[PDB]
Amino acid sequence: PLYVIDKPITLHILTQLRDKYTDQINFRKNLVRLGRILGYEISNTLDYEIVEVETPLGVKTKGVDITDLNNIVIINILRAAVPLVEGLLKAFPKARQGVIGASRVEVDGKEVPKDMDVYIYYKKIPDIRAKVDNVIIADPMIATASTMLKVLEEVVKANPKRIYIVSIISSEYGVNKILSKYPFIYLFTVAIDPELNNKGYILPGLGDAGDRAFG
Amino acid sequence: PLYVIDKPITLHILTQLRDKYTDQINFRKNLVRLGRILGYEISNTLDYEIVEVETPLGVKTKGVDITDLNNIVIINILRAAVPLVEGLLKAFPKARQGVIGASRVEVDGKEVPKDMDVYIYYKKIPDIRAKVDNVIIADPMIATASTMLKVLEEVVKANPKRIYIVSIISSEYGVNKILSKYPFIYLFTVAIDPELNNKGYILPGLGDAGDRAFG
Amino acid sequence: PLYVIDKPITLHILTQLRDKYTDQINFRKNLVRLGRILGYEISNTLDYEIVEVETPLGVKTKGVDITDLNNIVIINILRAAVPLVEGLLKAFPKARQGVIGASRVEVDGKEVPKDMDVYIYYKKIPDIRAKVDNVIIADPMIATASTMLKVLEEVVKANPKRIYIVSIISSEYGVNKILSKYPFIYLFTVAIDPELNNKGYILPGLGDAGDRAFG
Amino acid sequence: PLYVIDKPITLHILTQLRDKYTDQINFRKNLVRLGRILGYEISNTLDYEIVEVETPLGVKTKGVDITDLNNIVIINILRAAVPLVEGLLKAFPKARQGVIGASRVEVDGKEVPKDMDVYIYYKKIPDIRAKVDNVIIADPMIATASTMLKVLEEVVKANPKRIYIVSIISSEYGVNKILSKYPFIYLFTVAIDPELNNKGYILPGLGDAGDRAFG
Ligand SMILES: O=c1ccn([C@@H]2O[C@H](COP(=O)(O)O)[C@@H](O)[C@H]2O)c(=O)[nH]1
Ligand SMILES: O=c1ccn([C@@H]2O[C@H](COP(=O)(O)O)[C@@H](O)[C@H]2O)c(=O)[nH]1
Repeated sequence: PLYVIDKPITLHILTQLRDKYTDQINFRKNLVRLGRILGYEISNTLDYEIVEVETPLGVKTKGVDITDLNNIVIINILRAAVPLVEGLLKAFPKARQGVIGASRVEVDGKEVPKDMDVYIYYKKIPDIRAKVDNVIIADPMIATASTMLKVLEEVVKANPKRIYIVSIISSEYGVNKILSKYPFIYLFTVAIDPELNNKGYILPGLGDAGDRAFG
Repeated sequence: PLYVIDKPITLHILTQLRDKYTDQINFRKNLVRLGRILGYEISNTLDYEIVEVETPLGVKTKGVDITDLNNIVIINILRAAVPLVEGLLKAFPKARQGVIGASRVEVDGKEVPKDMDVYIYYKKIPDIRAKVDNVIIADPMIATASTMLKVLEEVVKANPKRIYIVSIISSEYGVNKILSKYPFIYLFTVAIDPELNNKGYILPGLGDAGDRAFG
Repeated sequence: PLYVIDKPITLHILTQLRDKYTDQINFRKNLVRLGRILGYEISNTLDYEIVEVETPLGVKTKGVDITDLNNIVIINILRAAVPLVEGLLKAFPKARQGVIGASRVEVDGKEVPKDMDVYIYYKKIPDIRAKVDNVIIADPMIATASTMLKVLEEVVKANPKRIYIVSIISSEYGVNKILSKYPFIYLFTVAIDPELNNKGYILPGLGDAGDRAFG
Repeated sequence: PLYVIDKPITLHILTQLRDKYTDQINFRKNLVRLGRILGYEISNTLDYEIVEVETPLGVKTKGVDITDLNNIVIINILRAAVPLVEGLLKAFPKARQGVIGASRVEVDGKEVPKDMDVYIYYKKIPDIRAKVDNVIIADPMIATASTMLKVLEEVVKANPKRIYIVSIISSEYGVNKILSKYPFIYLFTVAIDPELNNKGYILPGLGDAGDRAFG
C-alpha cells in the first residue's frame, strides 16, 4: 500500500524543507513536526478492537482500543532520520527503538543509478515479536531504494505483523522498486518525485538530508 | 461547518477519557494529545496558497504556503481546557493566546437549565485582527453551550477571519445551538453525544472534565 | 527557607520576562523554560535515600532514589501560572496537578496594601496525603503575598510533608510575610525586588503577568 | 577542567540507568532528561554580560544576557548518544547540530585495548566559527576514550572558543586520557567509575548503552 500524505499542512512543511534557504535548525524542526504528523496518519491504519468502558456517570459505552499501539518497533537509520524518528516516537509513546546504521556508497556516474552499495555500520534492534509487532522504518529520502531494501533484508525475516516505511520524498523508481518486492509494506510519504540525477539524487528533491540537517 | 474527527486514533484516546479508571495524569496526558491531533486536522482546513521554491539541486518547483499559520489566536477558557489548549498551541507555534474566566449564573435549585447567562470575570485576549485572524476557542466539552455562546458574542464583534470551536465530546443540543446561531463557525469535535441529564452532564460523556483532570 | 535561584541562565530568562518589549509568545515560552529549570532546582532540595541497584555487569553499587518524586502535587493558581506549571510538570512526570482560580482584588491605592481580598472562583485539588506528599504552589508573582496566603490557608490544613512555593519575582514584604507565618515553607524565586507600589505591583518587577502572557 | 555534576537529582537519574531492570524506553527517557540538566549546568559557564532592560512599570533595571547562547554547536556522535543530544538540544534551542559516525577497529582477541584506532565514516559538521563557537560533544560513556580522542583531533582543528564533553559515566582512565591531552576541555560528567573490565566495560558502569537504549 502507498499512502501519499499530501494535505495542506504536510505540503506546507515539505515546502520549507525543499527551500534551500532553510537552515538546519528549521530543517530539523520540520522533520520532527512531519514525523509527528506522519505518525498520526499511520495510527489511523492500525488494527483496532471494539471495546466497552464505563463512564463516570455509571453508563456503559462502546469505544475503540488500538491494541497495536503496544506493539511498535521504530528503526532509526540515523543521520537525517533522527529528527524524523524523534517525531514518530512522539506519536507512539510505547514504541521500542532499534538502530540499523545504513549508508549508501555515493558514487558519481555518467548514468542514473538503479542500484547502489549499502554498508551497515551499527545494529541494535529490539526483539521483534513475530505476527505481533508493527515495524516502522524512517528514511527522509528514498531514491534508488537501495538503503531501504538493505534494512528490509533483515526486518522482513523477523516476520512482523506489519511493516511501515516513512519518508518525506520518494522517487517513482524507489516506490515501485520497494513495493514490487514487498507489496505488503505500507509505504507513507508526503510526496513522490519523478527522477534521479546521475548522483542518485531525487529531483526536485531537497538536497542531501544529511547536509540540510547538519550542514 | 461541523467536522467530527472520528478516526481510529482519536476515538482510541476518547475511550481512554471515558473509561472511569483513567487517573488524572493519563487523563490530562491524553487531553494534550487530542489538542495536537485536533490541531493538525484544523490546519488542513486553513487557507493556503501556491508558491514556487528553489531547491538545492537548482531546480525550482511549486509548493504550498499556509500563511494563516501566522494569524492565529487560541482562546483558553481555563479549567479542563488547559491540557487541550496546550496541545493546540503545540500544533500552532506562532499562535497567540488569550484566556477568560467564566462562571454561569447560579440560580436557586438543584436542577440545571440549558440556557443560562454566564459571568466572564477574567478576560485577557490578544488583539483580534479584523478579517485576518482565525480564532480557535478551546473547551473540552460543550454540554449546554451557554459558555461558548457568551464567549462567541465577544469574539464575533472582533470580526475574525474564521472562528473555530474544539471539544472532545459535544452534546447534540450544544452543536445545534451553536451552529444554528452562528452557521459560519467551524466546530470540531471527536464525538457528539445524545443527551444531557437534568444535572446538565453529557451522556454517556466522561464525567466532570475538571474533576477528571485535576481531581 | 528562602531560595533565590540567580544562576546565570535563570537571570537571563528573567531579563527577557522583565523586558517590556518581550511579546506574549516569547513571554510564555520563557515561563515554561523557567518552570523546567526551577523544578530541577527544587527537585535537588528533596529528601532521598541510599539504595542498591544491579548493573547489567552483575555488580551492585550504591545509589540515590528520590522517593518523593512519586509524591508531588503541583497546584496551579491558573492564569499566568499556567505556562510556569507546564514547565514544572516537565520536571515532575509523576506529579498530580490541582487548580485554584484565585485572584486578589484590585485595590484603590489610597493606602499601601498589606492584606488584599482574594476571590476563589474554581477549586479542584487531588487528595493530599498527609506526611507524605510534597505540595508545590506556583504563581509567577508574589507582591503582598495575599493570593499565596489565601491558598496556603487550605494547603496547610492538609498537613503535607513539605510545601514549596515557586515564583519568578517576589517582594521583600511578601517573602517575609509568608515566611513569618510559615517558616517551614520552601520558598523559591529567581529574584526579590525591593518595593511594591500602592496598587500592589512589584517594582521594577515585570508588569501584570496575565497581560504579559495573554495580552 | 573536570566538572563532576553529582547533585541528588542527577545521581537519582543515574541510579535508574545503572539498574539493569530499567527498560529501554525508560533508559532513553532518562538520557534525554540528563541531557537537559547537563545542558542547564553547562549554560552557566557561558560568556554573558550585564544589560539594561526597562520593565512595564517604567523603570530601568540590570539583567543578564548570555550572548554565547547563539554560538553553540552540538556534535552527535550517534549511537546511545541520540537521546542525550536530544536533551542537550532542548537546553540550547539556537544550537546547531553536526554528526559524525565512528566505528571501532576489528581486533581479534576477546580483550579490548585501552587505546585503539577509530574509523570515522561520516562527518557532517556545521561551520565552527573560530574562537566564537562552543562545541559540545555528547557521549554517554567514556570508557577507553578512544572514540572521543579520534573525534577531538578533528574538532580541535577548528579553533572553537570552547569545547565541552558531556558524559553520564566515565572511567578514571578515560578522564585522565582526555584532560591529559586537552586540559582546556570542559569535561562534564555525573559520575566517574573506578575500573574497566577486560571487555572495555566501565565498572560498575551501566552495561552497554547501545543494548540498554535500543535493546
Ligand atoms: O536526494 C537525495 C537522495 C538520497 N539521499 C540519502 O540517501 C539515502 C537514500 O538513498 P537511496 O538508498 O534510496 O538511493 C538516505 O539515507 C538519504 O540521506 C539524500 O539525502 N538526498
Ligand atoms: O507586580 C505584580 C504584582 C502582582 N501580580 C499578580 O498578583 C498575584 C499575586 O499578588 P499578591 O496576591 O501576592 O499581592 C499574581 O497572581 C499576579 O498575577 C502581578 O501580575 N504583577
